[PDB]
Amino acid sequence: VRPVWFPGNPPPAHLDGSLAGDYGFDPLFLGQEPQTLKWYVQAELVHGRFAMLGAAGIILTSIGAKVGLGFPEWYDAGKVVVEKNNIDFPTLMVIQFYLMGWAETKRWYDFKNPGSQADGSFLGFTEEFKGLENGYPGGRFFDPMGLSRGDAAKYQEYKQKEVKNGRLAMIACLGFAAQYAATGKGPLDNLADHLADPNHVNFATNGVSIPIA
Amino acid sequence: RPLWLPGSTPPAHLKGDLPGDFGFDPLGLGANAESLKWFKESELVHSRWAMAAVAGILVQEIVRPDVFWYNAGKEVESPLGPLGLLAVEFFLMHWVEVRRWQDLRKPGSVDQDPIFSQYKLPPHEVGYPGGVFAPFIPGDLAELKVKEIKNGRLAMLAFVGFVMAAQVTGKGPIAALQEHLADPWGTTIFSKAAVVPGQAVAPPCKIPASVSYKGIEIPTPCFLQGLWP
Amino acid sequence: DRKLWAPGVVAPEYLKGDLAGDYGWDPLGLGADPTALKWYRQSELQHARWAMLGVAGVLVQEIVKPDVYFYEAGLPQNLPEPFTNINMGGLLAWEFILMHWVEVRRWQDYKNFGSVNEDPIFKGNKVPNPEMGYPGGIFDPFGFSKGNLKELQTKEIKNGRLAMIAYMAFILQAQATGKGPLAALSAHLSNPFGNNILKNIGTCTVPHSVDVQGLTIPLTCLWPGSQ
Ligand code: CHL
Ligand code: CHL
Ligand code: CLA
Ligand SMILES: CC1=C[C@H](O)CC(C)(C)[C@H]1/C=C/C(C)=C/C=C/C(C)=C/C=C/C=C(C)/C=C/C=C(C)/C=C/C1=C(C)C[C@H](O)CC1(C)C
Ligand SMILES: CC1=C[C@H](O)CC(C)(C)[C@H]1/C=C/C(C)=C/C=C/C(C)=C/C=C/C=C(C)/C=C/C=C(C)/C=C/C1=C(C)C[C@H](O)CC1(C)C
Ligand SMILES: CC1=C[C@H](O)CC(C)(C)[C@H]1/C=C/C(C)=C/C=C/C(C)=C/C=C/C=C(C)/C=C/C=C(C)/C=C/C1=C(C)C[C@H](O)CC1(C)C
Ligand SMILES: CCCCCCCCCCCCO[C@@H]1O[C@H](CO)[C@@H](O[C@H]2O[C@H](CO)[C@@H](O)[C@H](O)[C@H]2O)[C@H](O)[C@H]1O
Ligand SMILES: CCCCCCCCCCCCCCCC(=O)O
Repeated sequence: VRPVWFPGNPPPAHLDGSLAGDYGFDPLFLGQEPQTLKWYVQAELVHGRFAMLGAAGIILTSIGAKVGLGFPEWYDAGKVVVEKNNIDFPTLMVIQFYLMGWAETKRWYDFKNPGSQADGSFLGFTEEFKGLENGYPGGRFFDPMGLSRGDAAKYQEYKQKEVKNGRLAMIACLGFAAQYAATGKGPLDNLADHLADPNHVNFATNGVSIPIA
Repeated sequence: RPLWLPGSTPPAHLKGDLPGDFGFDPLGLGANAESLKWFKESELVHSRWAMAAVAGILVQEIVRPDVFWYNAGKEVESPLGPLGLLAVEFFLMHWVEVRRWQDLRKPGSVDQDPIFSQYKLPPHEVGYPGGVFAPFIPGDLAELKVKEIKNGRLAMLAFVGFVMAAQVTGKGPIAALQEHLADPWGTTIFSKAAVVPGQAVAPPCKIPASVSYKGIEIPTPCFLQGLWP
Repeated sequence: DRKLWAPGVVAPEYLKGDLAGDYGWDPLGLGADPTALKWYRQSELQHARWAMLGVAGVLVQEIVKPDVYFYEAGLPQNLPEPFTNINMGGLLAWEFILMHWVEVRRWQDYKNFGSVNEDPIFKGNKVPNPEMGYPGGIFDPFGFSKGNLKELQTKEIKNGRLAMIAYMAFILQAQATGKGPLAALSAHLSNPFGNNILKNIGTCTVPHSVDVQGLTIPLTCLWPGSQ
């Protein structure tokens, strides 16, 4: 009934169409055990949301590089920022692990004990850290505009768009790495080359993807 | 009830109680009651600020044509130095903004004059102080509440036009209208920019990148220039 | 019952003869869904009326100005005075604004039939709109609907389907020959065996790109022919 990844093949039992983006895809039954499935749900959402920010960051800075605005390529930005701004790499990295560490550990213990981060232990904040659902921590800090607490159907549709856009961005970031490794150029340089010659400038003629070509 | 798209069904949350309700909430931003209560005040504040700015920028261009509004901050010179002017502005706006905010958080808790006990705003609504702030009302208040929102939504969209026109043409609102009226077929953005699969063409930023002001050098960037058509 | 697209074929159950020009022809079964059939019928009406105007434009223009090539009339340098070398951007501005209004009005009629059948400004001005895709009223200024509308709807769809094929002939003939549709006929009649698709096919006579007032618009033929 629900569209599946391989039309004609019955959906796995541990996939009942309840989760957003449920197309019955678990060929290696990695999410067969429930608690494991809940963990993987937060994992896909966390991976996907970072990929969406990543992809949008690379695309904008790549546009600024395509035009004459002086934005470094994604694979060269890390060195430009540290060099031009004389920023100490070790300090920045440790600061990140401090901030991410705090946010990740609080998200981790919310998964282990749902609602346990809304006791007021953190500066007396209670409701902003209770969490609505696994991988969906609404409230007034994370959902400042209330889109999750208004129109249940709109919330379900938004969840479908989020997971699908996140899986697309995760595929796009794997594409940005593979294309840079195979071509040595930027992503919007690759799109301009293809658009110029789509039949003669593609992966089949890159001299790397197909070794016998 | 008139709607933004004739023949369409408005969002369930948009019944028609609020002034300016033409059933326009495609993203569903106002389906939460407490969120709608904030956005309603935000739309009013944005509207009134924009209406005064669009009026001021047009009048300033007529009375002071030589001065481009975009370049006014750096050009306007007063004996009260930039910092002295800002300090005064900061304290005055902090007070008025907190007083207005507290009205939204606890309605009816800030209608009393804090220096004169004899003066208190009559019971009212958030976004509509009235009382001393409303000495005269020329007509039905409900009708003017529709006029205020409609004239405000237009002004908010005009300012954004004045900004983009300034960065694309380097001219004030009137000077642009005249450029367009001189050659409409060659003054529209379509006649200034064009993106096709083969190539991309965008009008250049006509705003200096940095301004030198009292030995500081203020960064002056164009808005999302990279995504410009 | 009615005549079908072939002898022996059985019409799809969803094609019973309600819509005009119904030959029970849906080899790929795209009309099985009622919602799809409604949209596709509107799409077919749009492609038919536009294609009939296109066939008539290319033919009339070819007779009046036989020196102007239809395939390359869009070039501004070929625009009739006083529109020669007019800012193409400014021209697209008028078309986008006007078309966007009329197209969203017609579109809203599809979403909610009879929801936009009134002048949004001068209230009281209303089109009858007997059937979707058939507004009438100001759109039928001579009253030809007040008769056998169904039989006229058949002539419209049939002439439209024929014009849609013809227009694509004009395009492909233009790409392989480089001439308009009356010039091609003349070249054929000039030497039927000498000038025909057998020899004309295999060559795209269209450049790869053209500079329009500073912009390169990429151009392609409908088949890999010598370009
Ligand atoms: C005695 C040992 C002890 C240990 C080992 C921990 C360990 C931890 N506590 Mg914990 N706590 C401990 C005692 C106590 N805690 C708390 C109250 C809390 C709360 C309320 C929370 C934790 C949390 C955490 C975790 C934070 C995760 C992270 O990456 O943080 C590192 C993150 C940082 C931001 C590092 C802090 C700053 C860094 C040391 C450098 C400071 C730089 C500043 C510029 C300082 C400048 C000062 C100048 C300007 C005056 C973590 C595993 C958090 C958690 O994950 O809970 C689930 C959390 O929310 N603890 C109290 C008081 C009740 C404690 C003792 O009394
Ligand atoms: C409505 C039907 C229509 C048709 C069938 C044609 C057909 C033709 N025009 Mg023409 N035009 C049409 C309308 C218009 N033209 C022009 C302006 C021109 C010019 C200036 C030129 C032509 C040219 C041509 C010829 C070659 C084009 C080609 O190979 O395509 C190439 C097509 C593409 C690269 C892609 C175009 C299709 C695209 C999918 C359309 C939809 C895109 C959307 C508008 C929006 C896209 C942005 C999104 C992502 C937001 C060809 C015979 C060229 C010519 O004469 O060459 C000798 C030429 O130079 N036309 C205008 C503006 C007034 C039109 C307005 O409606
Ligand atoms: C948000 C509204 C706003 C803002 C930020 C500005 C800002 C500016 N205006 Mg301007 N103006 C506005 C509205 C505004 N105007 C309106 C509505 C009009 C029509 C009446 C004008 C007419 C105008 C003219 C004719 C001129 C300016 C000029 C100027 C510039 C320097 C003059 C100056 O301000 O010195 C100091 C200003 C004062 C000492 C006046 C004090 C403020 C009055 C007395 C109190 C009113 C308070 C009011 C009730 C508060 C509500 C307003 C609302 C926006 C919140 C400056 C950047 C001058 C300029 O362009 O310089 C180059 C100039 O020639 N404006
Ligand atoms: C489901 C399933 C089930 C069954 O059973 C089996 C199997 C099949 C195995 C499974 C799976 C599959 C798959 C496909 C997976 C995938 C994954 C991915 C791709 C991820 C990504 C992922 C990705 C991601 C996160 C991304 C991220 C990114 C980021 C952060 C950022 C970046 C960047 C930027 C902005 C810019 C500058 O320059 C810097 C940097 C830093 C460089
Ligand atoms: C939560 C919240 C709450 C409150 O209440 C409200 C609010 C605020 C609204 C919210 C928020 C939200 C957000 C933030 C969002 C974001 C998003 C994103 C970023 C996305 C991306 C997303 C992204 C994505 C998909 C991506 C895509 C991409 C792609 C396909 C790619 C393509 C390509 C490749 C590969 C390569 C080549 O060479 C080039 C190209 C062609 C380029
Ligand atoms: C029914 C169905 C179903 C089943 O299931 C199966 C199947 C088979 C799949 C299907 C079928 C289909 C078909 C056949 C289709 C066809 C189409 C076409 C051809 C169209 C045209 C279409 C066409 C058209 C519109 C046309 C258009 C045109 C126009 C506007 C015009 C233009 C022009 C002119 C005047 C002149 C100048 O100088 C130029 C120009 C400017 C260029
Ligand atoms: C966990 C999430 C993130 C995981 C992925 C992290 C990837 C990080 C990749 C870093 C690659 C470059 O690695 C880093 O390069 C910069 C380049 O100046 C070096 O930086 C060094 O010189 C610069 C000045 O030029 C200064 O920051 C400092 O003197 C020193 O740190 C760092 O010593 C080196 O560690
Ligand atoms: C570059 C690294 C610098 C050091 C950063 C350390 C930041 C603190 C991280 C501590 C996380 C501990 C979480 C508790 C363990 C658990 O959840 O099981």
